[PDB]
Amino acid sequence: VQLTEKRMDKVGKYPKELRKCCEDGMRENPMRFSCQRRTRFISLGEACKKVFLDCCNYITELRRQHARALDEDIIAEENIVSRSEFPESWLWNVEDLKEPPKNGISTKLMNIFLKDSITTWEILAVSMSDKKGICVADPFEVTVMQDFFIDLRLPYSVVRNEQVEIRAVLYNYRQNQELKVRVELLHNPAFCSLATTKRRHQQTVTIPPKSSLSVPYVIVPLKTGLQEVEVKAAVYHHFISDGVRKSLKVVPEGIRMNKTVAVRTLDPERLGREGVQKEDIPPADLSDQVPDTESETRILLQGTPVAQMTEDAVDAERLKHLIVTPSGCGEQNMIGMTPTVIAVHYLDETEQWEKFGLEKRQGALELIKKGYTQQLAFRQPSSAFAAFVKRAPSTWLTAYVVKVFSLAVNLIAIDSQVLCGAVKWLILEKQKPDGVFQEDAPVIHQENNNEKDMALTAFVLISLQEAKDICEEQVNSLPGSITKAGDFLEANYMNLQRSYTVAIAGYALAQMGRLKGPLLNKFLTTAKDKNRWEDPGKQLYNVEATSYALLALLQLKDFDFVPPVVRWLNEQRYYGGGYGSTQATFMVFQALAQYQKDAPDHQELNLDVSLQLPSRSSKITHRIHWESASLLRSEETKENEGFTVTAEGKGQGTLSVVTMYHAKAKDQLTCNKFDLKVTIKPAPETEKRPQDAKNTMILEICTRYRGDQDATMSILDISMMTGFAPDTDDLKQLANGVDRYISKYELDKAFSDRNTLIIYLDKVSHSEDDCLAFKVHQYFNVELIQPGAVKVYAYYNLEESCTRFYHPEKEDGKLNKLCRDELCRCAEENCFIQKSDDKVTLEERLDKACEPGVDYVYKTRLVKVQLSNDFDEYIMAIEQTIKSGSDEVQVGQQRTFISPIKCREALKLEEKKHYLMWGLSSDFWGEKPNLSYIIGKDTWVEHWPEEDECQDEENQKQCQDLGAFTESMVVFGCPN
Amino acid sequence: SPMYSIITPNILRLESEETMVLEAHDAQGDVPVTVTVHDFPGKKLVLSSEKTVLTPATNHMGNVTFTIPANRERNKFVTVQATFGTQVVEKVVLVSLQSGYLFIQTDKTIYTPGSTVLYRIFTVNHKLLPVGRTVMVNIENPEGIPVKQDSLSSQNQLGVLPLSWDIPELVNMGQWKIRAYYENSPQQVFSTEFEVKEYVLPSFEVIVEPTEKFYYIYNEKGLEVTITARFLYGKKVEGTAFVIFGIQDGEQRISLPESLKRIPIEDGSGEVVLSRKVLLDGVLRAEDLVGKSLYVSATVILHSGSDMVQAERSGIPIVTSPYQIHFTKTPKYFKPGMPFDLMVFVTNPDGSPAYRVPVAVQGEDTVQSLTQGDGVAKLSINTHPSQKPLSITVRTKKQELSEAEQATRTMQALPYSTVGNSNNYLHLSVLRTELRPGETLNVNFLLRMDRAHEAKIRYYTYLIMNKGRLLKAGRQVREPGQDLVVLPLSITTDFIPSFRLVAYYTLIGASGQREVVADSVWVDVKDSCVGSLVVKSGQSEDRQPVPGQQMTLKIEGDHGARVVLVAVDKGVFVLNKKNKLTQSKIWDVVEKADIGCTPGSGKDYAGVFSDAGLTFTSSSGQQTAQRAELQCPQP
Ligand SMILES: *[C@@H]1O[C@H](CO)[C@@H](O[C@@H]2O[C@H](CO)[C@@H](O[C@@H]3O[C@H](CO[C@@H]4O[C@H](CO)[C@@H](O)[C@H](O)[C@@H]4O)[C@@H](O)[C@H](O[C@@H]4O[C@H](CO)[C@@H](O)[C@H](O)[C@@H]4O)[C@@H]3O)[C@H](O)[C@H]2NC(C)=O)[C@H](O)[C@H]1NC(C)=O
Ligand SMILES: *[C@@H]1O[C@H](CO)[C@@H](O[C@@H]2O[C@H](CO)[C@@H](O)[C@H](O)[C@H]2NC(C)=O)[C@H](O)[C@H]1NC(C)=O
Repeated sequence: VQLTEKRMDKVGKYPKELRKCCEDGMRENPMRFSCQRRTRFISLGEACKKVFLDCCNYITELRRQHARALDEDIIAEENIVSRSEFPESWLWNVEDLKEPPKNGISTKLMNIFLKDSITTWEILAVSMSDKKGICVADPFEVTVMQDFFIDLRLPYSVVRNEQVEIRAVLYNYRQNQELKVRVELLHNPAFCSLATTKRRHQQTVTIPPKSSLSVPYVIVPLKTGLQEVEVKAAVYHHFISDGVRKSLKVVPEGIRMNKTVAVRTLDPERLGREGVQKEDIPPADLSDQVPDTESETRILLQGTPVAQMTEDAVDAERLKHLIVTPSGCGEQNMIGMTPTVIAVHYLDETEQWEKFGLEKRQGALELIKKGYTQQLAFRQPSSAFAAFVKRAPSTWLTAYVVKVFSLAVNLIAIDSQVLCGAVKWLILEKQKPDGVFQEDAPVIHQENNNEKDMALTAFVLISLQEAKDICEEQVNSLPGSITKAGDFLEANYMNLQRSYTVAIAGYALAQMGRLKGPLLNKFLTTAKDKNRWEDPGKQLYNVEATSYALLALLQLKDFDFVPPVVRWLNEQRYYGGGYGSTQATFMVFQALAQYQKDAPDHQELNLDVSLQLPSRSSKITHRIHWESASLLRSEETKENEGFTVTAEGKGQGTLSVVTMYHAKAKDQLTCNKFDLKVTIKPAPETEKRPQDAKNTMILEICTRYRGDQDATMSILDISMMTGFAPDTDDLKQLANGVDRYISKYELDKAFSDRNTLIIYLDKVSHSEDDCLAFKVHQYFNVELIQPGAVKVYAYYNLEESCTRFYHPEKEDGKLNKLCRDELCRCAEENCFIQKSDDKVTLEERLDKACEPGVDYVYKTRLVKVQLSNDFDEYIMAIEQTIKSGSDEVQVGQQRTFISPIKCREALKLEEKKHYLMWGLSSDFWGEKPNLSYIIGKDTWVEHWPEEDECQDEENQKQCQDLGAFTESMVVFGCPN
Repeated sequence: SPMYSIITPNILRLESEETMVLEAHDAQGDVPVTVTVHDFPGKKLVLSSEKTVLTPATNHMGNVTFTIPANRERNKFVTVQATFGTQVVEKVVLVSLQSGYLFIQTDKTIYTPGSTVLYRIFTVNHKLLPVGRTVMVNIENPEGIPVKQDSLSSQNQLGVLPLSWDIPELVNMGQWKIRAYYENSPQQVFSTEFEVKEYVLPSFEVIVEPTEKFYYIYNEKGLEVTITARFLYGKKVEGTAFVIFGIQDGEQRISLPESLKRIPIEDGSGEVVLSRKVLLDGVLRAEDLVGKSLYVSATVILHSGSDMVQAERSGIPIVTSPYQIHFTKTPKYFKPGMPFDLMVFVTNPDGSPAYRVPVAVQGEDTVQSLTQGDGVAKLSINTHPSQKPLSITVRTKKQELSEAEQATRTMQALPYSTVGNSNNYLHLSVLRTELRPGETLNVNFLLRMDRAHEAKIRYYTYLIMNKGRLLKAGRQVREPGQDLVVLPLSITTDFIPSFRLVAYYTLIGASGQREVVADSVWVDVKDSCVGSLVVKSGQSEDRQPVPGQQMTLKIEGDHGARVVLVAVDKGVFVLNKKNKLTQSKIWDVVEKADIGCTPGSGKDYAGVFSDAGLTFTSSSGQQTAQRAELQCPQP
């Protein structure tokens, strides 16, 4: 009968060091997870387990009785001093008093514009006279106040042809007076609203004193892009004439996709042939494209395998363009530093700041500062660095951090205390007397138990060589520690099986010059085609391994093996024109840039690339030259053409071709390495959601790795539906619970295309599904919503992933909101030639079928209907071609007619009934041999009654009409 | 037989204006005086000449002020020279390596990752005038690690050093500090702290605050609390609130589980009570709680949504009396026979002074007094000429408070000395007022000695000690047989925030040896600005500001002065509440640097001078002890 109070009374007992475990156990669980089940996720001592078990045992039995017979059930908790978001400080300027003094009094008027915030400002003044010293003035208070205020509340984004109900919140601040207001939604042809060109939509509403009021509007957006929604308000009697004009973004009906099409090194001479290089590039697939969406092909020319990267690593707002993945974890956050560090180094050693722009450098140094500042969030006592703040410290991660830090000591100020404590930690605590290094955290990267020892020590030994002559006096046993690790290497190296290790440990040994003879052969013979060190399945790791192998080759000054390797590394960009993950990117970056710095070849740029798109009449002639601030050039086309590229004379660079389009929903057909089951179910209606949430739902994700060993660093990439937002309480509980099912949640809308939630995981079990569930709230009611997507993937091998979509549930006839009037008939107009009036005479048919646009006129017989959630597919067999178009079709063949989901109810096409269809050549979709059709605003659909039922009353009138049409179109066709 | 006196501050600050006050007792004509300082021990010489002539027509007054250069650098000492013709007096004084003051301003005390910290560094000397020095400013995270380092000079900026820092959106949580030190003095560092917490923006606001600022233990009414909750736009909230009380033991918290109550919130308003019954069942015995503090925790769950805000009011002081009484202002030494003036300090349980508190002395009350706004009232008791130590007790007697509710406090006052046993004293008495610069203040010189050598005393020497330095010097004439002389002292803006007053007289003794009786007194002046600065609305009042509007701001400051401004949300300004950069808080830093310790008087004749920050040395054999220490006895 209390439950909230029976709680906290149980937390009342138990010592101080224990109330954490009981508190978190008393809580429920987003998953149905049991009490014993919840345990063993719990990470502390067994004293912590005993309390956790005892407490949820206590509570789950107590509320199990509440079901038998509207009362709260939460924790009062301890010490939350909330509210941090305050309006930004302003008026940060300095004025001296130069007015003639009137017995000290030197009045100086100063004019300013108050911010547009309803608040109370506190102006603080501090004087400083070289005659009478400092004088801190009393605070001056300014209460900026407004009576009436409008807030327009739109979803993050709306999908084309969805049915959102936005709301205009109106505030009445007056303390003892209710405001009457005339509010109006303005017409915008971009979306169907209750306001049309015909008549406006204004209505009177009365808002109580010291309160607010919500005014809903239904809008059905017809066009994609950023649309302007404006409500206008005129309050009665007062001449307060206010209005709000926000912009909601209408996204298309699928999911955004940057598909990499080609790469190819551009190097005339080198195998590019004396027949200077000619390059064939195939059209992008785009078979799963969304009907009536744009695509765009971006062709990029790179004067140097490192150029896009150098350009990006330097700029603060393009730095994130190097990585398709989130960056909120121990090693991921290192984008803040690593790229920029190597990129600055690169431009220093090759002397390019002159032509490139010296201004950019001081800008670049500030990034490494910022990145360093960020990285310190992961630093623990002492100097240990963990993958997530306040969690088990990683040997691998520290090693990494030590490298970049050590390689940055020159560029920005690195605290030697921070740096050398870490080197002091790795050596004194993590290195076994054997020379091996230990890992005591859960592994972030690539998993007898050699090679485990051999790889990690290789990685740590590469780190220590950067701190060598910096932590000399600070760390005593550095030089001996490296020796111990170096000796362990050149003994066990000849037993290495995995191609990855042979490279990384090969490089580590090369740094010492201890890669020689039989070991060198081992390193060299491990490369396939003499251009890459690669392993089955481990794709992005091969880019990592190969990069190391290049660094080893450069370390050995063996510049014959190198060319083909640099060619291969150049072309391993499958996620945009880029390598995907952090470790992958920064590794190839470093090594490719190291090739530039260590080359005995003056490989100079005088490239003459010419482009012939079959869509453009004029050729494109780009001339990339060394000694010009760029080394870059790009081109865009809206058409998905196959084109041909020609390079000429001198230079080693790249040619990345990438198209962006919107692929349809539909769950991935072959999840080859990851299992994923996604579920969404309505929560009980008495669940108590936040005050704005219209409706709450439970979203369960269930995932499993298809490997022989657990997957390490992995991500759930959850893009919410529209209006929906995840319960941040439940996610917190999942990450901050003494159980802990998650490493952290991101909730980052990078930008556009629906707001996303990113979940970091330490591992994914290959033994069984790793389920976690959580509440989502729906802050606007919407009809006809498209599925939200979920994607799992290994952070360091993106090649392994799985993409599933989630969607509430039909249950027999999808519902709109609402119809009853023109608002509903407005939306349906968009798709299929709106008859209305229901005249449709024989004479009226002949006029419309004779439009110069009308390409085809079929009599179809609907075979199968495969209605999905996003688009309907009607498979129509052709019964007679009354007029054929550029698409030839045989009588007895089939064509798939696609229609939007918002037009299923209007078309009402019953299976195995006959139809008369026609439309423009604009309706064609997807080239032969199998073509599809798009039922659009120019597609006349009509029911063709069967022969056995032409006898009836409602049909014989319509029947011979079609017969008159059929002949007067075959025998005579169009009159003009 | 003449006498020659050298008077100098206790610790001598380098590279600063220091006054060496010189005199001449009983001398026919005038004598040349040159003062010079050496390193101890060594032939260094930091100052050569600086001459003064002790003119008989001016009672023999001598200033000779000089700044000691800073060079080769266990606490250093300097030997000072005072040559009066042939006979020369020396003193070994302690040196101080202290630049001045740095003040750090921050627009807010809590920030979200992503936002900007706007901070200024004010560089000022010992007179609190602006000065162009080199300064180093760091920004540390909670783990001590510096993430921003700057070397900047403060010249031509006439004092101010504007700086900025953008917090990255992924960064340490906790109390970030801003350390700042003069490059001249890496020894002395100044800090300000701020929090980063993280983006949290609650639906509504909850304020939990008791009807009383304190809890009287024996009061059976209990501690009543008013829960107030309302939306951020002034809608009264309807919901439910769970409160729970607990006792804070310094920094250790004991939750009282049985104080947990569930109350309904009606029209943004709620009510709850912690009873004494349940309070004493959370431990026993009532007196053990005096000095402890109570806290409340309020959780307000809405009736509409699941939304929930928490609020905590802690530091509710448990008291045996609504008032405190302090003797931190009162001297610790009395003169047997003479009246003894008490500077009773009366504060509320929180720290702030209490206006109008009728107080009297135990043993002999009546007469009574009335507290001023600064929480001080004066009380005098004439006691017998006894060598026995005086123990005084001062109670309060406020009307409409019960006799068991009042406050009591005891102090111990030791006797003078008059070495050796001659019973001749000097008493300084001052009126306790809200005295403001520009006014005049009467200072009373009371004499108590045997009726034989009371005609020889012709003048009193009085010395002003302000902000650790020597300020003003002069004389006070006396007609033989006079038991009291008054000094008209004109207080200026040179006495803020507080000034000491030392007075002494010297003569041929009662037995045969020299007698030099002395006394000191401490006087607080209105602790405000030297100049002034006022901000008000420049427009003719009219009507209230509206969002996005042009409005005029009037700045009333000092000519030529530089004014730095910032405009912050009242919500973060009232959220401080301890790092507030007040004018009072600026003088507090100057007081805690002041020398020396005792709020007046001394153990003996020369224990007065040291306890006020001075070193008296005679040409005979009468001097003060050597101060080798920079600070004071532990509080
Ligand atoms: C997937 O592939 C797509 C390409 O299909 C990419 O996504 C977006 O592609 C856009 C082109 O379609 C890119 O637009 C470029 O961004 C420019 C930004 O302007 C810069 O601003 C910074 C300030 O920080 C300055 O330093 C620079 O000097 C630049 O000025 C745009 O200028 C440019 O087009 C502009 O659009 C603005 C709109 O406000 C116009 O005002 C202006 O006239 C001009 O037309 C263009 O948009 C864009 O980089 C990119 N967006 C993203 C995701 O950042 C990505 O490459 C791929 N997506 C991923 C991450 O996989
Ligand atoms: C020591 O000398 C100073 C400086 O000469 C005197 O203080 C003031 O000096 C100014 C010089 O412009 C006179 O106008 C004032 O009348 C002086 N004020 C007084 C009377 O104190 C003063 O003679 C001495 N002050 C000290 C530090 O004792």
